Amino acid sequence: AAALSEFTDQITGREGVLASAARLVLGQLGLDDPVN
Amino acid sequence: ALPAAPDSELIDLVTAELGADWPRLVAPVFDPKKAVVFDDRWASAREDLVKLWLTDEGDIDADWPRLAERFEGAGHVVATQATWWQGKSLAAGRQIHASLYGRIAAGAENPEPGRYGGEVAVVTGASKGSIAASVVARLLDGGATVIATTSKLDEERLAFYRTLYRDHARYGAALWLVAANMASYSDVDALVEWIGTEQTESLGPQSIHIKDAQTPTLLFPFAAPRVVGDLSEAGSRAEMEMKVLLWAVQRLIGGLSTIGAERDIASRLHVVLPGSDGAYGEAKSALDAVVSRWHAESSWAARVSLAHALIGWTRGTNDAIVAAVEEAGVTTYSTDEMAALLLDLCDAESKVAAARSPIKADLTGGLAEANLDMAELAAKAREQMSAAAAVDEDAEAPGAIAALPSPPRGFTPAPPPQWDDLDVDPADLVVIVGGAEIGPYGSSRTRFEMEVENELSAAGVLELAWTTGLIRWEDDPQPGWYDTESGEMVDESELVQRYHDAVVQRVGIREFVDDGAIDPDHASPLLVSVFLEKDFAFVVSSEADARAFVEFDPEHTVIRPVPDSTDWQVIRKAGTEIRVPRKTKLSRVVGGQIPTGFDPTVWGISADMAGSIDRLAVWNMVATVDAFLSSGFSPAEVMRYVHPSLVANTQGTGMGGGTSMQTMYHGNLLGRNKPNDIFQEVLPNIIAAHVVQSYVGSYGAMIHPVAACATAAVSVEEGVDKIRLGKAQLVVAGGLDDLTLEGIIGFGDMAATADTSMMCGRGIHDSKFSRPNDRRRLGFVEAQGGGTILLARGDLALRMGLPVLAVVAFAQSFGDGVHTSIPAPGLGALGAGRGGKDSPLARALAKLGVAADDVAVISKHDTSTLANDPNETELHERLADALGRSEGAPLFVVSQKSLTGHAKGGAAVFQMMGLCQILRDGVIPPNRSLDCVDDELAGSAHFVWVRDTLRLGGKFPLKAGMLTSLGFGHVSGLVALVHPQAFIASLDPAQRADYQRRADARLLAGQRRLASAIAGGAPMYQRP
Amino acid sequence: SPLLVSVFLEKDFAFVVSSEADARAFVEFDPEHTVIRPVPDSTDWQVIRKAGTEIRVPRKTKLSRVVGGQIPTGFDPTVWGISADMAGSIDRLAVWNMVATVDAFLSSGFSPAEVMRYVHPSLVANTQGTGMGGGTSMQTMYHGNLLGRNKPNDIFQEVLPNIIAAHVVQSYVGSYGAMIHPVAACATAAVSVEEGVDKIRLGKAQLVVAGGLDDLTLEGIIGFGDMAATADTSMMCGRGIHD
Amino acid sequence: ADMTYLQWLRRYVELAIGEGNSTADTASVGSPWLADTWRDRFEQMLQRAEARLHPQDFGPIQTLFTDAGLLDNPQQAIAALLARYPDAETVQLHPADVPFFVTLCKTLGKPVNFVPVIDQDVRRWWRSDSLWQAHDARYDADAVCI
Repeated sequence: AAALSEFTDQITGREGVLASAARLVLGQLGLDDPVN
Repeated sequence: ALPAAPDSELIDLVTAELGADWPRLVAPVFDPKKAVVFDDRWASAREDLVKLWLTDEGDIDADWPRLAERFEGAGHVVATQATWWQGKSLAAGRQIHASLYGRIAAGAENPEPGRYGGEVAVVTGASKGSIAASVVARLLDGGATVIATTSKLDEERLAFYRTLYRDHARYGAALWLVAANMASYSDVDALVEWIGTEQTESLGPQSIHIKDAQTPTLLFPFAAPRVVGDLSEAGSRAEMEMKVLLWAVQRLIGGLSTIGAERDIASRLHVVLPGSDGAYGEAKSALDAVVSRWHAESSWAARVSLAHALIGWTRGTNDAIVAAVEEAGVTTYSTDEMAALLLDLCDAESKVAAARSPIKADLTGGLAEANLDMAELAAKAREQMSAAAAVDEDAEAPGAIAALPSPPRGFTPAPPPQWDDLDVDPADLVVIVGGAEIGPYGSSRTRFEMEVENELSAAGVLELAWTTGLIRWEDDPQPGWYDTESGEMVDESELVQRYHDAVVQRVGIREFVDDGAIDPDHASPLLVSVFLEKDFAFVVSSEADARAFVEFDPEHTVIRPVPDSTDWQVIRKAGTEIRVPRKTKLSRVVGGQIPTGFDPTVWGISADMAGSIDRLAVWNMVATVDAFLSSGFSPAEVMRYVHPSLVANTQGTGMGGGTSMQTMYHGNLLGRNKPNDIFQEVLPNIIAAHVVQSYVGSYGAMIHPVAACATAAVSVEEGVDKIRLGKAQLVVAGGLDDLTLEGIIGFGDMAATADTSMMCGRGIHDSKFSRPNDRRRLGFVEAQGGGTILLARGDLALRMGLPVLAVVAFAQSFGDGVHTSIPAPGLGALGAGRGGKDSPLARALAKLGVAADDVAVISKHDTSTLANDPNETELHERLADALGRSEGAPLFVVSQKSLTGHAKGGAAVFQMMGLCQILRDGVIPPNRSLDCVDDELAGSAHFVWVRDTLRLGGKFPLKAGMLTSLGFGHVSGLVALVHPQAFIASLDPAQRADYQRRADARLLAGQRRLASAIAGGAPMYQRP
Repeated sequence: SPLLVSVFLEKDFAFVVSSEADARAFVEFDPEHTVIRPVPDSTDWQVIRKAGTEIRVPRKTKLSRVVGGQIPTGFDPTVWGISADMAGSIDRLAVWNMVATVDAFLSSGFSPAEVMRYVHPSLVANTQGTGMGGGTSMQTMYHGNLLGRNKPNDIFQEVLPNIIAAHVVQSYVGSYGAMIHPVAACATAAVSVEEGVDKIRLGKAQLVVAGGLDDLTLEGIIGFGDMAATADTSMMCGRGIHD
Repeated sequence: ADMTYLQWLRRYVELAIGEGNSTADTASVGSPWLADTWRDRFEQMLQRAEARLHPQDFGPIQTLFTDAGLLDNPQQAIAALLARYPDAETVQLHPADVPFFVTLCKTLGKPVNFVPVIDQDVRRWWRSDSLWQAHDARYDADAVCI
């Protein structure tokens, strides 16, 4: 009953979905830098 | 499925109406680029002049008229050479040869053309042992241009037609030859349009003229339908043979008569129809189609001279049939007399007779009347052949003991020439004391036997299998050689019969096989330029590495950190470009690589050393140890006899570690750790430096020259200079070069070499790519290899009993001078001829007791390009005239680059070794990559091109030979080697016997040590 | 510069407009490791390799602040009379050899024509042996081959070690004498000078143009620092020594 | 390894046949060999000499020594080999014939009368079948193992 495939698949699919949404909503991320 | 359906109906209706083999058997094969010319009669005439001397006088008077009239059409050069040979026969006392050569010279002067003069004949279906071949031979005897077609153009037919022309050519005969299909109308149309319209090949800068024009005044449609009885095609054969005879030859007649119609009226083409009781009936039926057309059409009356002969029976294409017919009463003929009685009807009288109406001549001597039937004689023929040829037995003798590879015995040089004792002392003599090469064929022994008889001996096969890794000696189950792939007892009785084919497929000029164990898609000129604006995926890396990556980036990107990967992410916007180098492949680049699977470690080289240093240094080590141990030598013995400072090393590598530099750059780009010392071991001199630091350890002068096409030659020159000045008395000269992917790519970009495209276009075999002095050469086949040759003065050689392979009479290099135009040729090697008899070359040769007429063999550079083959011939002609060469003296041309290719820096080593072995053995190797020499080379009055191995034993002693290496970039080189008998003649009579005995002992010991390390053990290159 | 990059990608491969033949050539070796999809708009084929494939992204570092003995910066050989096309075409080693030869002759109040007036052209030789031979030339040749930079098709003839002095003879002096161009990689010039005096002593010549040239390249400094047989700037600056 | 074929066969014959003075367990009368294996070894020696010296490498050639008195008398066998291969007295032994000779001296039968090589197995070679020499007068009592 090794079911890790479905969780890995959904994680990757929603990751791709959020990445696809990000690059036309002009939402810039990671603008911060470690300055400490 | 939409067009595949009507196409399927077409293919199966072709199968039903014609057959399933129609597309093959009707396919066209004509290609104008694959035509070959065989109009080189003068060179063959000179070679035959030499061969006439090479046979004893007992086989000359029996053929006095035939040999007398054979040299009836030839140049003034042939007459002068014949006079020279006649004078030499006077000197040697051969009146029969004297008369023969005098008559040959008289005949060559005759300038009227042959009776088959100025008529172009077309003969089809000319196969070996056929009537068409015999009529072609008779036409060539008459001196007529013959354009003969063939089913396929391969090596065997090439050789057959080459020998046919060279045997039967006379006057201005020229045998054109194409590969066309007589069962295809497209090929017939191409044939007529190319025998018509002129052919001028237009190369990039300039055009080359090949075919002026020709209106065929004679046609011999002798093409047999097919000799095939294994297809059961009778239903289709009955129509296809009718096609191939009747309609094929009729459209051929139309096409060949069309071209000369408007160009020259009253020029009426002539055709001979082969007419063979039932066969005679079919021949008459075929007659009264074309002759019926003749009487029908009034255009053919003024354009075709239809004529035909009722041929009888031939005894060739058996003896029982001839006996049966001769008992019957019909007189049969062979090919030659039937050809005579057939072409006798092509004179003025017979053509005039055929002018008003076709002539119907009967050439049957009794078979015209059906006294006996063909099946009647066939029954007797079959019932007798399955008595005669059916039986087959053997009479083997009782002994039947296998044969084994011969033990190493001493060499068998030709009887040495004779000249008087020389006033010179061995102190002022520079001799070649050793020398070995590593090239396309391996060592020098295998290369020379390849060059001489084209088949390796048992020792050569064993050595090449041993070196290439096919064989290995082990002694655990039973001492012997074990196959590396399966490991059995190899029987020395069948060593050649088992390994000869594998070795010859492993060796020679061949297609580039990748022995570097690297991918071939890492080095090629190609352009890729793409601009990407998408996501950049990355891998886990340190923050410092990410910062270094984004050091130059930040003005053109945005930096984002990823804590999970502990790095920074770079994302460049539009306008940035990513390098994705696509690598093409100039496929099928034939070269002169060393034998495939060459393992230098079996020569004693340690594996770590082979892996570490460049392979050029390893090859140099192998060549040095090979030369020393082949001459029964060792550096330690030299140090025993002379001080370590009097032995030098001038091994000048060609360009220096080409594979090493390319591999070092590939490692730098790919991260492949580049050996931290490989940059030291990539310099051109480091090869010779490692060789001296490993094997010899000389303290002498270290000068490694570079000329890029003559490094070995100019290094040898400087070596003889150092010996003459007294700075040394044992110089290890030589040079090596390598071929790399960059080298072949750039050399092909030059268009100065043999690019495989056009050479495959002209249907030239892969191994025959290097064709110097040939009509269809278009560049050199670059090779890799080289070697070392050992120089010493007569004092060391005589004091040490060392073998002398040759005596260096002259060594020098030259330039070409001020020439702003690069394509302008170079002629600066004539500086060795200022003053004539007072020139340095002539002065040295006379000091060694060798006259200008006494130089016999010229080992030309012969790169096999369009440019440097004629100009080198001109240079040698001018040198011969400057030296006062006697008018008409022959000069054997040895063109060794046709075998090993053009190893850039190592070319000279091969030439010197080949010349030394030629002088020792007395045989002249052939240029088997030669089909016909060019027309512009006919201006040379002394050269003799060799196509078959001339075995000059006690009949023609070669006393001297000259080397010429016209390097790349206005650099030249001239080396003259004299026979080793000069060294013996130099020293006093009370010493020659002892010296000769010691030298023979050294040579035998060296070669038997080679054999012992081949079989037993005690590896070469013992490094303490 | 020597660096290692090895990344395996399983993502989309963006492409550009190309012919179908070019796409097929790209996917000649690929198809066992990819799936081919056609794009009618771009008139090409798309190759998408699955996991296990690697893409070459060569990162280049910098051995920052390396010092050497370069010729004066901004050196313009065309001010000496060398034509601009010749300077651009042939290797800069050949141009430097031209400059050195003309400088020597003119500084000694010389000319090759005067020599030919006094002696035969066959008694003046040229034994100029270049050290390694056109290092910058081969470096630029390989960079152009990989980058597609269409290098002159004859640059492969003009990269050999002897071609520098050969072109110098064919341009300036035009000597018919012996052409021996040695290599020693640290004493090439002295070796050529020795062999030139040898030729003079034997009488094969009476005016020999000897000499030698060598070049420093990025590969040269990189490898020399690799063996640690040269002065690497790190420790020299660590000891507070001026450049 | 440093022997010519002629002196190779002469040494073998001298070591085995000697002067014909042996008087211990002779194979027959008129046959000088002390064992059939010895004469088989000698015949194989002669056949290898023929296969090596004669100027050919591919095909079988006619061998002499057709198992007659021209072989049972080894001296005239060597003479007949010499009379057709005059170089036998000059050309030395091929390096592959030394392992062949060593193996040929190791065939089953009466062991050889000598020690072919000097190596790790010196004593095994020397002391194999060394007790029969005390029963023939051709050997001296000092040189035989008693």
